[PDB]
Amino acid sequence: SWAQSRDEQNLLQQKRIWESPLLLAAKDNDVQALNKLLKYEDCKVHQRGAMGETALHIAALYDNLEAAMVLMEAAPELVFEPMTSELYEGQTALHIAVVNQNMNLVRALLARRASVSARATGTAFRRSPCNLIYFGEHPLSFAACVNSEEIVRLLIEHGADIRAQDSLGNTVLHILILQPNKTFACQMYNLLLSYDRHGDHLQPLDLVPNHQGLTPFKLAGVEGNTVMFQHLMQKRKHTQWTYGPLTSTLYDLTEIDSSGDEQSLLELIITTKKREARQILDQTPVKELVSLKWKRYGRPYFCMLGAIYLLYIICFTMCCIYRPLKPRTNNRTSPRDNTLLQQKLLQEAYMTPKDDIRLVGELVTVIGAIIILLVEVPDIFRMGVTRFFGQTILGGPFHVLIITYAFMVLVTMVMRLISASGEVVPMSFALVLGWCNVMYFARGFQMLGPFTIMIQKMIFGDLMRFCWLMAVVILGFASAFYIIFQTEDPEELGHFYDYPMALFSTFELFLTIIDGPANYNVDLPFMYSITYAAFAIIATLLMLNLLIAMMGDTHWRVAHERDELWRAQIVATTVMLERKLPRCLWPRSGICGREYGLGDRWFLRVEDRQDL
Amino acid sequence: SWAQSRDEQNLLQQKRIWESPLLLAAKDNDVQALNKLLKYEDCKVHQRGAMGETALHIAALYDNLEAAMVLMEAAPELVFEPMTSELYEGQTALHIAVVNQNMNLVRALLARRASVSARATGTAFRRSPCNLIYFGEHPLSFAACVNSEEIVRLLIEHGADIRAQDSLGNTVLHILILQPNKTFACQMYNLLLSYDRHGDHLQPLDLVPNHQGLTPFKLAGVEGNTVMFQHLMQKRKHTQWTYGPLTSTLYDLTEIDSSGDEQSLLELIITTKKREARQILDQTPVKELVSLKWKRYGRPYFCMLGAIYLLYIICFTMCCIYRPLKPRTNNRTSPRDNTLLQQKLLQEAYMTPKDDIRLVGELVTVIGAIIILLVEVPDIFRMGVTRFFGQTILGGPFHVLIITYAFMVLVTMVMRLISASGEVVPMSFALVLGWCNVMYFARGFQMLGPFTIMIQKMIFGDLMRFCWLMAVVILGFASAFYIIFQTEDPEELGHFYDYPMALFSTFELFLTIIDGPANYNVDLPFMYSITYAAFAIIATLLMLNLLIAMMGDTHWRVAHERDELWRAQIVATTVMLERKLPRCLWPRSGICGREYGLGDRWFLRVEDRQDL
Ligand SMILES: O=c1ccc(CN2CCN([C@H]3CC[C@@](O)(c4cccc(C(F)(F)F)c4)CC3)CC2)c[nH]1
Ligand SMILES: O=c1ccc(CN2CCN([C@H]3CC[C@@](O)(c4cccc(C(F)(F)F)c4)CC3)CC2)c[nH]1
Ligand SMILES: O=c1ccc(CN2CCN([C@H]3CC[C@@](O)(c4cccc(C(F)(F)F)c4)CC3)CC2)c[nH]1
Ligand SMILES: [Ca+2]
Repeated sequence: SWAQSRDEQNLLQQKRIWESPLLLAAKDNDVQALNKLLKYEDCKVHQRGAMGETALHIAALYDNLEAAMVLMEAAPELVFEPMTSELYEGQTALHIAVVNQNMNLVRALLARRASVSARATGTAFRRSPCNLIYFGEHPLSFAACVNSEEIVRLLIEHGADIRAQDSLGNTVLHILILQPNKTFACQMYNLLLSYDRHGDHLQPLDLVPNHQGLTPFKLAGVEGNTVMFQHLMQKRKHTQWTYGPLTSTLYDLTEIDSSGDEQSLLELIITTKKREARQILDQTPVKELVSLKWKRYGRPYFCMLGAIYLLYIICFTMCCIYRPLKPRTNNRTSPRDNTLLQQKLLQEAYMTPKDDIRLVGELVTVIGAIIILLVEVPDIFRMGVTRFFGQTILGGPFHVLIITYAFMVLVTMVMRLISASGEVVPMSFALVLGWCNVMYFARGFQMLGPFTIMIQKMIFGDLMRFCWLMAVVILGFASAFYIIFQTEDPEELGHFYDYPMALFSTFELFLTIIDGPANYNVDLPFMYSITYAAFAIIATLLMLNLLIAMMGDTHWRVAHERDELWRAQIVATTVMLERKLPRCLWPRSGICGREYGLGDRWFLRVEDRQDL
Repeated sequence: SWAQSRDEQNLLQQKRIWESPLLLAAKDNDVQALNKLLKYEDCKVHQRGAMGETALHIAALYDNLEAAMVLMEAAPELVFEPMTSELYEGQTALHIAVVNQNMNLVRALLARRASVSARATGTAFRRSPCNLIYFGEHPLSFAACVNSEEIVRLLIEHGADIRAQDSLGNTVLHILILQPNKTFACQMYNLLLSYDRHGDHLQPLDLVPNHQGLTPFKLAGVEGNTVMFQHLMQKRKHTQWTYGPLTSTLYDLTEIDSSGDEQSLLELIITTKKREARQILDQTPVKELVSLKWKRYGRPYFCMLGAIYLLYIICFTMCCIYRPLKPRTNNRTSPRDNTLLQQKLLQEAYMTPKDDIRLVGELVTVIGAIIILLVEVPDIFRMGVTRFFGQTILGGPFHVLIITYAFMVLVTMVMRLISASGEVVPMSFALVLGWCNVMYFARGFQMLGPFTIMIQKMIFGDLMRFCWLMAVVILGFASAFYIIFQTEDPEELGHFYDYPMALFSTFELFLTIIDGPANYNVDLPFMYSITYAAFAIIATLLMLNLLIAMMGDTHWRVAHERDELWRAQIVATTVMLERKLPRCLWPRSGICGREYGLGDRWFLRVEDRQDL
């Protein structure tokens, strides 16, 4: 958060140029002074600017062709001297004129034995939202981003190497994927692949990995580059037989499927959270693969885990409602009419000839709680500890919720074995978080799927937009009613005797789920009737109806994210089950190879009407 | 509200022209009669019209070129005689033909030694919504508004002065800012500045103030002239270094910032209430200045005042709920079962070894109530007494609400020191208006900011559209139920015994926050069951559901004013805090001068991708 140090360096650049006389003469076409300043005075050859540059840079930066040519004749050594500051490090004079994208200077600058393999690092060239650009490092890539393809044929002639990575790791092909000018950068991608004379007996320049470990085809998948993803597909598929308006292709599918030992394409589209990245699930190779792996091979394995889970909690609620109880002995009721306990649960009463079935009842549900923690907790020691806060948009808060369920059921084993007294406090949390976690199996069924991803967008966002302003009005008005019934016997209107209940009975009246305090035999204090009518004119006629105004306004301008988030949620179920189920189940989708003269990669086909 | 006197004068103008024969001959091209009427008769040279005009005016008003030329030859003195009425005062014959915007008369009228410095005052030329025009006063400005630029080069040749103000104070440059024809009046603004040969060793004709104290650049800011605000910015900025698609400018910022001793641009955009004026907060110099002064330097100073205020009311509610009480002695209960008081608060009981902490409790909250009135009440003796009713749309009703809070807490000091009896009546107002005034700190946080400016648009407007028709149905039906339970013992159905409660129990049933009167052991009067079912068919199924129909219809057609009013509300917090905080805090945003050869004004920079 110190961009002011970057803002200081730019404004220091002018004042240094205003100081020296020939840098002003390099800023403009003051070529009359360039004949004088080098012939008459001395030693003004190697002084630097504010960010450590030469007069050759400044004439290159403000595209002054006439002044740059005289300075090269004066001392043909300034091309070898790069910039030296920490923002612009190593950036030579060739790099400046190529970004200006229309120069005949590069034919005159490379004529004086200029270098093409200069290392242009620095902090204004690495990928970050602080910069507005990402040009890579090499001048081959500098021409590749501004789309001056006349320069590229002239720069590749003098020894420019294609396969050149950088300090971040990506190649020249990867820079073309990451541009906002998507439309006619695709026409340049045909050129950079075409200047590949030999494959160097290794990977043929389209499969090179970076340090972050991606191919250029996969990198189109993560950043959501839709239009470039189509032209990359054109090398993979090949048509088989055309028959009038009916045609039939055969997609390659060696890289868009999870068959492997490491990352795939369907793994990374779910893992990223870019809004544009989840539109590749609508194009023709990916949609056919995910729907063939879900109408079969995925859905009866999803409802087999459906019915096993529903027969877990029903064998748990039946274990819950039969708690071992007795009458309340040896603790006879000391306060009068203010305690109403009469059970005081058992501790050593699993020796009874009915209770042997309930011993099975805990033994079933506590074996499953071991299996829950041994199927999710080993996914945050192999994976990072922030991925539970990382997949939270798509399929995330249920993985928080199932961990907390099994941690509560293990508490009630600890307390009952040690014979504790307070017992229903975790066991009531272990029965809401059970039955509200069968909510997770609503993403499978359509007509129940855009109604779970809607309420996830609503319990965050809009209701947290309201629960503050709900807990600001009621937190005050409860303190207004608790003053006003200090002068009142709680035998009538017992809604306010303790401030811990007055804060409750205001919240329970704010939603109109109590009637409202009225006795009608005795009178009321006079200030009550005014400040309660000011509550109703806020609570039931302004503040609560403004939910339905916001529920009805949100629910149609996320009605297109709704039906798309369900499609991305069906894939996070698809990739997760294939990774955890073994290999006898889930045969790999598609027809295999090494039988029909194709190779070892396994294919898929799709056919469609051309529509003429 | 007497436009009929203005309507009378226009219709009197025709009948006077119908009377005299040569004014009809001036109304048309009756030039045959003009050869006769001046040669044959006498003395018809100086008679006036209804609004005091000559025959030269009438031939100029209906653009009759032939009749105007003969009348100038007859007596070359009529050009010096202006109009003389109270509507059209001093308006000479040159002024009429210039408004018609296409005349060669002005070359023939200025040929006879016409004056250019005529003072055209009057009540139809000053800026008001009664007029439909605002032309200024000088004929240089008359040509400047109708955009006849061929006249302007011909009128400036004969001695027209540019720097000429009027009775309101504004200049010729200011008239071009206030036109509805915004698009190609900008192309005329280049001409009027270009005829400035010398700067007169003073301000160079672009910084002149009026009597209301504005520059032409600021006057574009107040009236919301968006397209003219762009071309005015073009003289202030100057580019620094262009680098491919990345460019980097340096805005001037000596006039769009509150650094001074008086008004600035950001002061006046909030103060005006013009709907178009709050769109200048989206253009590139103003948005970058307000967001840099809010991500830093403004937001932790806004939440430092956040947490200090929340630890004020919690140290006040804790002071509230511990009121000094006792049992109700010496006033034993005289009415039976109709009074239920048993406390009767203390008056001289701050001498007790627990109560010394609560003496700190009042002493904290009553020092702050002095500080509230000594930080807001001196903003309506220096400023006007109508600005609390003047900033009410943007950041206004909270400044009403914080004054009323501190005035109520000072009441409960007066009553407790004088040992009064009625005590909870202002102290309950001092606890709703406390906790509902921490609502004011919801404009700072996004996702809580379009939900406070929404409810301000709703407690006014739509709920005052409904609270009348709510208090017309219930005011009658309560009088219908209070008749019908005159014949009823209040021991059962005690919802109606006094008309002050029947008016309450109808309002509390109109929102369905009581059940509804039913006993079901004894019967009811028969007319009750009909006229109460006619209440429910209005109160819960027609009249109250029509809120949600209006809440759901308002909340999407102010959904663009919603997210814009929040941006203007963040600026009224920004300008206000910088004006009241001292100078060691809030350093002025941007890089300073007198170090880099620029001057003494302090600059800002911004850079953006050109997008080619
Ligand atoms: O004392 C209590 C009683 C009940 C609780 C229950 N929690 C835990 C779970 N959440 C509820 C709310 C709605 C629920 O469908 C849900 C949770 C998370 C995500 C979703 C989603 F919308 F994504 F499906 C739904 C379950 C129970 C919130 C309160 C806590 N503490
Ligand atoms: O090109 C266009 C674009 C937009 C349009 C008009 N919209 C905008 C309004 N929409 C909906 C918005 C919400 C709406 O259900 C609703 C109104 C009031 C109350 C509710 C409820 F209370 F039920 F939530 C819903 C009406 C129209 C329909 C299309 C026409 N033509
Ligand atoms: O006896 C009583 C008891 C309580 C009251 C409360 N008033 C005073 C303050 N306003 C309420 C309504 C909603 C509230 O957020 C608000 C007020 C003003 C402006 C806004 C805004 F929308 F601008 F934030 C909100 C505060 C309490 C109206 C009624 C009056 N009289
Ligand atoms: Ca109800």
